[PDB]
Amino acid sequence: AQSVPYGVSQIKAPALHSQGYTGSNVKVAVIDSGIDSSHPDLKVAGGASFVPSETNPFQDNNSHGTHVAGTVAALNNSIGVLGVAPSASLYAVKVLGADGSGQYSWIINGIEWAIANNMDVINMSLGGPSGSAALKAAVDKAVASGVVVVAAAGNEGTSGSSSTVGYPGKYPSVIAVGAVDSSNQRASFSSVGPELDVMAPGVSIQSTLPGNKYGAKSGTCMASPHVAGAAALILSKHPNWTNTQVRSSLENTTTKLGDSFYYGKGLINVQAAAQ
Ligand SMILES: [Ca+2]
Ligand SMILES: [Ca+2]
Ligand SMILES: [K+]
Repeated sequence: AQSVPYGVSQIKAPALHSQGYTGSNVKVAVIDSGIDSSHPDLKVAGGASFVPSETNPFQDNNSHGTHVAGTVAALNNSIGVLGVAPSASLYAVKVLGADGSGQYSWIINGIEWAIANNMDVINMSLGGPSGSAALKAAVDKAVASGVVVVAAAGNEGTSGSSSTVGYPGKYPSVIAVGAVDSSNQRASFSSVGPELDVMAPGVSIQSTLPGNKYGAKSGTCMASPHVAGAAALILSKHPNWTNTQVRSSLENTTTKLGDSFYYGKGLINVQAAAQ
């Protein structure tokens, strides 16, 4: 039996699926710990490794990248879970090692790969406390080249009156995604600030794990792929739409929650966003 994870339904993804909008022919790059290409519920189209000691992008030694990819594109079948954009062309851009960490050089090389490889959507379920001129340049070029760039806002919670939004999420060109639970409440870990764009489900997210497994994870890292998945859904309907048009539609059609410093524009609604 297939299970539809809460977060899929919450964002109104099945409404587009019923209409035949499933993200077919949209290339989504999961810039992460790799993807387990061996998982029965995933179809990996390609990718590349930027981790010097872990040369195979289709070996997830972490679990992180397989779980992110399952949220985006877990196949519509009789098994496992259901992704947001189940027909999307999934790319494993391995930038993180087995420990879940990576060098800036590795991540930036991964972004650079994604631009050269004509990726429609980048998902970056990662962040750091500090930026770089090279990090900003790679995200900026990706947006200038027509790529939809989506990132996790961070898991830093509240800190006085300051923004706790990490990089690359902090950059204007990037969609920064915060976490809500099933009730539409902001998760206590969810990074806050003026740079917060949108909210998506990020608490106890059921997805694919390596070795034909399924399990839940929590974080803004879980919320991000819901937005990257939603961007793929829009593009399958409106193939002609710019990255700018995709972004404005996602932010302009949200279910409004609390204050923008905590919730940004609110919860994404792909059904309203797809027009
Ligand atoms: Ca499935
Ligand atoms: Ca922003
Ligand atoms: K941003």
